[PDB]
Amino acid sequence: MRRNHGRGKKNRGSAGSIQCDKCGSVTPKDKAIKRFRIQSLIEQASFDDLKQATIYDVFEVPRMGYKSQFCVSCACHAKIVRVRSSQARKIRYGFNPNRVA
Amino acid sequence: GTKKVGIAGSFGARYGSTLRKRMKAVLETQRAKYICEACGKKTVKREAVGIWKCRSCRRVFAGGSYAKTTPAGKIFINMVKQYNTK
Amino acid sequence: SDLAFPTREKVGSTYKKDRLYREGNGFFMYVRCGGCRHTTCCYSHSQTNISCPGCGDIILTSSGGRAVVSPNCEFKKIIRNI
Amino acid sequence: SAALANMCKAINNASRAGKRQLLLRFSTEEMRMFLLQMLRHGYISGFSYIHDKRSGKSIIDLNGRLNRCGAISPNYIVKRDGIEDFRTRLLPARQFGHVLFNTSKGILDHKECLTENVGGKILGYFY
Amino acid sequence: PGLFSANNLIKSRKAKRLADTAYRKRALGTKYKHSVLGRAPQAKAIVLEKIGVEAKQPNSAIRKAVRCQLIATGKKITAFVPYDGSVTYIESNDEVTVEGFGKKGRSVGDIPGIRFKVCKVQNVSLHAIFTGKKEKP
Amino acid sequence: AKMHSSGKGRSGSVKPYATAFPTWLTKSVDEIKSDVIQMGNKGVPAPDIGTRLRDEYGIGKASDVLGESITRFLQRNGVVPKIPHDLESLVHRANTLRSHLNIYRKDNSAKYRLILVSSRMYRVARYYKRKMRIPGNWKPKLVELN
RNA sequence: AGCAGCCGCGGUAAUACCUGCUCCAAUAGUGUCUAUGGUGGAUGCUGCAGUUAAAAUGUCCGUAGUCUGUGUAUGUCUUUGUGUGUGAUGUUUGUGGUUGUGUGUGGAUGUAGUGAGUGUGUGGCAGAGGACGAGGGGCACUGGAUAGUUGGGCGAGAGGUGAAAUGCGAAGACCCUGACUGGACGAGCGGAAGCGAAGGCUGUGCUCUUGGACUAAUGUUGCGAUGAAGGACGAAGGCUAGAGGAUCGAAAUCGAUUAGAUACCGUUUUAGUUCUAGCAGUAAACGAUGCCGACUGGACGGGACAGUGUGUGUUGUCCAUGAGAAAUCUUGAGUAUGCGGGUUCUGGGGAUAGUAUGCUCGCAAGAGUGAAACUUGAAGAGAUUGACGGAAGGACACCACA
Ligand SMILES: [Zn+2]
Ligand SMILES: [Zn+2]
Ligand SMILES: [Zn+2]
Repeated sequence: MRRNHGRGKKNRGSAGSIQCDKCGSVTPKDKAIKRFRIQSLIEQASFDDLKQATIYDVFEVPRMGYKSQFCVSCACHAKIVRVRSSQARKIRYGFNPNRVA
Repeated sequence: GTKKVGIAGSFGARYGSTLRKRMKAVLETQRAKYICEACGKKTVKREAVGIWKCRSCRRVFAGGSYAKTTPAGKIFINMVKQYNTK
Repeated sequence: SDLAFPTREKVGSTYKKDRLYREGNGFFMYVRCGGCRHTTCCYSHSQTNISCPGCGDIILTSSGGRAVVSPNCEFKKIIRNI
Repeated sequence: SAALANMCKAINNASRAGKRQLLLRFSTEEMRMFLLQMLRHGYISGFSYIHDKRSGKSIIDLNGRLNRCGAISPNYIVKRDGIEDFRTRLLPARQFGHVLFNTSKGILDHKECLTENVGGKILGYFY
Repeated sequence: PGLFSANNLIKSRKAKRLADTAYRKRALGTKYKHSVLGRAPQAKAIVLEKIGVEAKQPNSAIRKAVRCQLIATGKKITAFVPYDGSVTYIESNDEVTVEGFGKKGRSVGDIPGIRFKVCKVQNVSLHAIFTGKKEKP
Repeated sequence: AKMHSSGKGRSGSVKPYATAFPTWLTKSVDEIKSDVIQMGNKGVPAPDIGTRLRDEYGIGKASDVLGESITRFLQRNGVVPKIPHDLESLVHRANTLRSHLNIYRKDNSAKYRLILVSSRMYRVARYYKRKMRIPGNWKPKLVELN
């Protein structure tokens, strides 16, 4: 099916394992599906009422980053990842750390 | 000699094979000879339980029942010796 | 364009052991230390630290490749006589 | 004779790609006797070799006329009556090609060995 | 495969040959050990019982056979009586000559478990009684 | 194509074709010979002598000044070690592993190295016995494992 | 009822069974059962196959042997076949008979290769220099989360589920706070990045050990490749002794669900999970892919060293040529059935069966080696079009919603 054989591991024997965030099953770290997100600490449909409540003259709402980790059954079921066709299976998407802002 | 039984070959075929293996382990360390620390010669033997003595220079020291040092004596003799250096 | 006559730009970008005729990369040189005028013979990829006798210094140190001649010193590649 | 078989595979590779010259980084004495028998029969243009106090080097000039060359390992021993069976196994037709032997008179192909009453060890072939 | 390596090649190729089953029965000398008639091509027997066997599906039929006793070795066997209406010439305590089927010791067609075939009945050809050339015993 | 690994590196030296005799020598030829014969008496091994000639005297090939190789020159002057330097480095490496294993028993990494280091030393000894450089009954002198 | 080596025929519409005609092949002969050569490149010297069809061994070291480094051809003579190759010859022709010539195994004696160690230092090993690495053993410290003990606050539920039940809570739970104790683990950074023979290896600082690459006018001088027999290492679970005990959890046990669930889901509670010393010897121990040597197009990268506009050792992705049964392969699964570079192992239709029995090893649990009788016409690989999914999407519709 895949030339990966399903996981990003090259030229090493073993690679460490983790426990899935939803069911808790044991999986290699290079095979798990991993996602990163930055969420506002306060909901967006609440910003107006928070501008009259604040006592400080200048306030910044905080943001946190979260890394998640799931197994193949839990990501497929939750629709985090979907079935693709034979040729579209080969397309990888990245981040580009050299972007300007 | 004997293939598997060693110093436990004085017991014939009595007592069971698990119990003759406990006799063989403790009997090897009990009847061996050890190097003295003061004179440096290989002449330390056991007198009674916990009493080891050198046949030359006659010095006496205190140890285990069947072995010259015990596994929990080594652990605390180091701690006192690291505490003085540091 | 024959393989028996390569341009001399190519002969520079060839591995030392793949060259057509046997030829290495090392040579002997002259070094002058400082105010006082001595002159020592050294090797270009020396594995020892050298020091000038007059005005006791250290005029050559070893590295992983070519030996590093001190700042206020200058070398010259030896030529043999005929 | 490990150098003779290495040379024949590198020649088959270049003759198929359309090269004009071939440079190998090794050269032995009986590898040069095999090549001198292809030159006098018309199958290569010439060659030349260098002395470097390493394993040697050699440069072959190809022609456009070679169909194939090979080496036979191990070097079996053939009497003068068994020369003709090795010919029907290795050459495509009865009019061209040359099988070479190492006899007590040098290196000869299969037509000369019959006109001198000798046998020897087989080395290779080419057509 | 060097020129002085012929003892390594005879030792190696003799061992590979044993993986052939037909060759292995001959080389180890056990080709006639478990065989109900040994080295004979035909054999005589006396008839004990007269039974009927089902065909193996997808065929509907009942093939007529007999249970016998081999006069030469005292082994029991079953044999198949070929033609149409021919099982009724034989009786019990008759003598019969049986031979092979012709397929290396396997059964043929839809007949399960039978490896032999009645040929004569009291020294008269069974195929000739069916064509009318000879008379019943 | 290394002996005990799958390494395939090609680094190393390449000496010239047809060298000559050095003109830039500062000392004499007879004053240099009496020093190559001095360092051989202090027990300096022959690969380390050639590194002093190159770096401090300007001699790149000592077969052009001494008239022959380094260990044939020292032989005529009566300096012949008891064991050659190749073989005795290997006995010494196999003794420093044997005495580390006497304190740290669970070093399975060093126990595997001791096997390979020491089968390489019995192969080099078998060569010097075919060639009559050590006796036919030589045994290595080894620390004793416990 | 019968036929049919094999594929197959016969259920009132038999070109295949039984009977009659007609025709086909060979012919004084023509069928059947059994053994054997070819058929069979389906035993493979010539001349097979081993990623997925049967098949490369979990990993290194290593002796015998093979290969490499430093046993030949031919003239003359001689000694042995009853067979056979090939001429002649009208027993009326013929199988024949008679009759000319050649050939088969060892040995003796010449000639040719044939001349000999030298010099050089190409593979390997040993030593140098400055760098690089979650390679290993030991010692000393450190970080928070889970659980628990104990001071202060609060006053009725908390937990977990598709939804609940058993079970815990007014001797004050849960939640918030000040102090402590203990075992285990080392997040984020963390990747188609590095190291180790493989199994494997991520806190910090010390220490004893280790590897491959690179750089060079250092030493030596062929000291090498492969490898039945022998040896060491080897995930997790298990077993033997001691120590330890947070979390999770086989077995046991209740509560649900169900037609029934000795199961999936949950509650109470264990062996085990950790360390030291050993035994054992197995894995989808996988790239399901022996080791060494020669040669071969492009494009975009990474990691180490050295140089200066490049090189050597390694390694990831994508395109040709070529190969393949195809899927696919790109330092090989390429270099022609145009078939020979050196040297090993394993397979020979399915099932019985990795089973019996013997032997070697183990405390055991078991491991290693390893059949037959009897049965049977397929079992299998890769791909094509359909049908189906208690499969995923995109469009739609007042026999769908709003
Ligand atoms: Zn999950
Ligand atoms: Zn004393
Ligand atoms: Zn100075």
